[PDB]
Amino acid sequence: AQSFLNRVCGVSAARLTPCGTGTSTDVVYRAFDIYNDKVAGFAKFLKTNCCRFQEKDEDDNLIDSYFVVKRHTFSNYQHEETIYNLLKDCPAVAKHDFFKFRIDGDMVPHISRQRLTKYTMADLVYALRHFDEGNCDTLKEILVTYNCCDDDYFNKKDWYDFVENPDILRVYANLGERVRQALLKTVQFCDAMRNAGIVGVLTLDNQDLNGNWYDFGDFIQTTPGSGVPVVDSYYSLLMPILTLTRALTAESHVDTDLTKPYIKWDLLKYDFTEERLKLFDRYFKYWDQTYHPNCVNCLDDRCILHCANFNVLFSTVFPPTSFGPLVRKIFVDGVPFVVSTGYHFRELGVVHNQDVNLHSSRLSFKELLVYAADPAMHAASGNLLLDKRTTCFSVAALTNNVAFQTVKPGNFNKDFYDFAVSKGFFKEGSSVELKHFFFAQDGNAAISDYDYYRYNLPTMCDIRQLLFVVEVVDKYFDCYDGGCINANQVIVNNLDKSAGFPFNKWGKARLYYDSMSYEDQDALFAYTKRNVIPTITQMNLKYAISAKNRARTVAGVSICSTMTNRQFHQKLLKSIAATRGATVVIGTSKFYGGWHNMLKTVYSDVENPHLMGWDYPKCDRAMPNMLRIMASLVLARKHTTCCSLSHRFYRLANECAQVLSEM
Amino acid sequence: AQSFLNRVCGVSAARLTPCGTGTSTDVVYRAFDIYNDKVAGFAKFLKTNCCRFQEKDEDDNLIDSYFVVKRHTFSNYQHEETIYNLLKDCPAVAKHDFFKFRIDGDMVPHISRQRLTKYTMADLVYALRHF
Amino acid sequence: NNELSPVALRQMSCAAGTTQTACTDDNALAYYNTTKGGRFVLALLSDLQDLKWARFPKSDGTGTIYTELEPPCRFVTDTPKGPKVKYLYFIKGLNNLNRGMVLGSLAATVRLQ
Amino acid sequence: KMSDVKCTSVVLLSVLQQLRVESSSKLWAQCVQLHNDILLAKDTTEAFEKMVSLLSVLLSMQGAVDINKLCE
Amino acid sequence: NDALNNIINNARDGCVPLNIIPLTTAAKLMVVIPDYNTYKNTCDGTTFTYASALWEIQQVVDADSKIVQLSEISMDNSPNLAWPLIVTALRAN
Ligand SMILES: [Zn+2]
Ligand SMILES: [Zn+2]
Repeated sequence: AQSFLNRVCGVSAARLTPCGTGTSTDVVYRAFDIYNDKVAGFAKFLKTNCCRFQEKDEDDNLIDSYFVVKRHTFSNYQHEETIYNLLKDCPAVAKHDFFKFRIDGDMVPHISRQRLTKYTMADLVYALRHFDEGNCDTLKEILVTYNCCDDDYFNKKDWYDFVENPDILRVYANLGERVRQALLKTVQFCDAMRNAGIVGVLTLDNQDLNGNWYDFGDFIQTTPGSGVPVVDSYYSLLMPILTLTRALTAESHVDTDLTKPYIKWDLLKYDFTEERLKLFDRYFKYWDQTYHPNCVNCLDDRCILHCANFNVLFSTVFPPTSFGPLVRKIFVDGVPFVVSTGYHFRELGVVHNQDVNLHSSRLSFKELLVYAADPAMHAASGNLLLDKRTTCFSVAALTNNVAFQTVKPGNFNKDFYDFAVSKGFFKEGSSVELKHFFFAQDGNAAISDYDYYRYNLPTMCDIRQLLFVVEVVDKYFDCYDGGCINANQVIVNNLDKSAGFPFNKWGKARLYYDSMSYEDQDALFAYTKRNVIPTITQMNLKYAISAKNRARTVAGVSICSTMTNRQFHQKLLKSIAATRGATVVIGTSKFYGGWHNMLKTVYSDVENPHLMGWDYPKCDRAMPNMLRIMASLVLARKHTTCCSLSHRFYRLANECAQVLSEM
Repeated sequence: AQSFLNRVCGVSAARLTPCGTGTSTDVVYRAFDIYNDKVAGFAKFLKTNCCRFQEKDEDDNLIDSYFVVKRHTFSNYQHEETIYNLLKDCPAVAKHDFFKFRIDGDMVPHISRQRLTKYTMADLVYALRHF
Repeated sequence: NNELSPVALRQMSCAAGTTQTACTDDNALAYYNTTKGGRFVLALLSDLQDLKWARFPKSDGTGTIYTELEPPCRFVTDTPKGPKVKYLYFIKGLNNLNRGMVLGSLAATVRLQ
Repeated sequence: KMSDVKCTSVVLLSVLQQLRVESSSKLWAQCVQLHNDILLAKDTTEAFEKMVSLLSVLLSMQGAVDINKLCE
Repeated sequence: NDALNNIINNARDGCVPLNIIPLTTAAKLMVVIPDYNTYKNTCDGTTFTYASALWEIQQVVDADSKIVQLSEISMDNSPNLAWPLIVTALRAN
């Protein structure tokens, strides 16, 4: 009986207590990564064959380290034996122990792992990637165990929400160090595994939350120094947690040492290429696909996504002032200027303009436009500004005093109200009533609504499943036709709207759409097919009826952006807005039976139909950059013949620098 | 936290011990006798909604009597309430205890059975009839 | 838990050589994933020292594939005639998964020292 | 009835704003606060007390000569 | 100025990010403070430091843009001011 515990305690003197009953196995619910030949997936199964012994501390209090003992086939025993003998050196491996025991008439095999943890990485990843606040208990246990927060916190209702209670970000961030240690130890193991000539697939559910591996179930043999570890599913599933928990935040310190200060990067440095390559080697060594830090050198769009993902990850280390337009000092007719010649994207690395010329004589309309629209001059000729009303990165103030915009209240139509109460409406307690008014706003209304961008955080996407769903989404989109069009085929409804800033100082869009011949417009297109033009966006306050008293804003993009995005996208857009019976139902009027046809089409013939509809909270402010880039690529996919490859990348860069992360 | 463990012990002998991990339920394999309208039979199912507390003896050694606490619907709560009130006399009935508790914002129902055993008759019968 | 090779593949002899024309005929040993789109080969096994090109006709036999090769792999299988040196040729540009699969098949099929 | 309170509060804020009160800054913030609170109230009494507190603003100034319009 | 030419000549390629140009060559700062607490943490006394350089306060105004003396930025007087104060400073050498 207790001889079992005495044997299992081996020589490491533990005050070790039994947690399955006497000598029988235990039943638990764990998450696994399964791919035999018949079943496959990543889900919660029911592990059953393990006698688990909770190791005890001094003072007879409990401590989180356990011994796990398994029983299986003798052949399995010798296999694990020899392989552990091969790999018994690198600190990434948990100290096994092989022995045999008899219950009754049975010298039965037994494998003991020493000083593990209660959960594996797969459990953490599953908890965070399949969250439901009704039974998030395992997550609670992990957080309280590793001293992130303490129990009394979880009664603070809405603790898990993101928009509500933003401290959850810090609480999650407290796991970064441990997640990092896991990666470092995985690299060490991959090293030892290649050296000792072993082949085998690495998975998540074979690693305690200290990084120590175990469970060589189906590794094989080869000549030493020629073993290939497989790390696809591992990293691909682990990815999102890296940015959710802010793993690499240690890298920014003086020497990856959380106690020391921050590195002082100099203000002028902006290249940052070899640093990215060195981080990629330090943390992802055995990833089996090329990685270009500057997406200019990518091959097709899929490589663009693949590399932009890693760029999203690594760019959360370097200083934030080193992003945005790269300006340089150029001369025209003996006069020095300051114009932008490139960008530095958080995702696409560094991009340099191709057509730049110092020492010019005169500028014609096209260049006058592209120079007046740059933020370079506007920012270089303005006062520094430190706005504490927000947390977003400020830049410069243009004029000496900040303007405060207010929103007036609506107007009352007394005659109609008297009519409606005369005919017996608006009764007390009734159902129909007044709920939609013209809510007024006070002074610092604009900035208090622009501040809502703080819900946008860097997000790292599961690259493989994304690379699959992008194909399926594209397939949802194969009934239309797109491609460039000349200037003399665009269709502008209402040529009498605002032209953004600074062009709104000299008239509406009619002027610029009426003062540039077709040659200038086609030349502007051809120019942006080889350069980058950052622009300024203006924020305007709406004034309309509603039922919630938050202000609402809409962004007004300069004419330089629309005048070209139109020629790039209008053909496909109008082709979408003229198709019936598709999935996207833009352009289908609801009158003259349209509603009926739409309902009939969507209820085509599903076997046992139910309906369902959902809702995204903060849709336009919380969408992460990667999915926006993916959407732009899916839209540009219709351009296989009109444009050439560098042209498509430069169009992507322009659209990003103009509508994704601009001033 | 040590609320459940204490405000459950009620009054009889503060010598409990969670054999639960926390304030969460437990997963076990038991044999049941099930006839609702759609499924029927006598087999081993997977009971899940019970916080089970191993009651302890003097000298801090263990003893086989447990307290079992369930959570279900409020209507179920009042139903078991009134019926136990009716039958609370014959010694054949285990002393229930009804109360409510809050984890977060939830005054949630809770039914506690006092001094049971680890297995039921159905377990013994199943073990001996499916050996 | 997680297995790595439910199915393996079969073996062919074919042509290979040091340059596109030095590909003479029947001296190559190819491992081929016969996929959906034709017989796709992965690794080449020979005793010839090094060969930069293999030459196998297409799935429709029109053109003979010009596939540049890895630096050969060194190992010493054995037969009744004692030790026997062989060289394993990977098609350059192969992911770790296909390497692992080919190695599993070969090592489980053929005895080494 | 409550709808009548909401409606007259709308009209009152309109009058205030056209009397240039938004030039001053903290006062306009308070007026906007009371107006948006009245528009969302549920019971009549506290809406009435906010209404009187907000009318006190218009009464505290001498731009509107009430002794004229209070002629019926 | 000369200083712009200086930091451009310093660069190893004559191209520099845009965000640092006003950060290192501006001659006037403008700070916007919501309440008194945030005022205490940063704009304190007649000189303070920001962006690793020293600044001297030169005028202070409130939401309505009426001059406010540093004397009445008290803790107790604070609830009598249009409160998003705007402080303009000058670069001190
Ligand atoms: Zn790439
Ligand atoms: Zn095109």
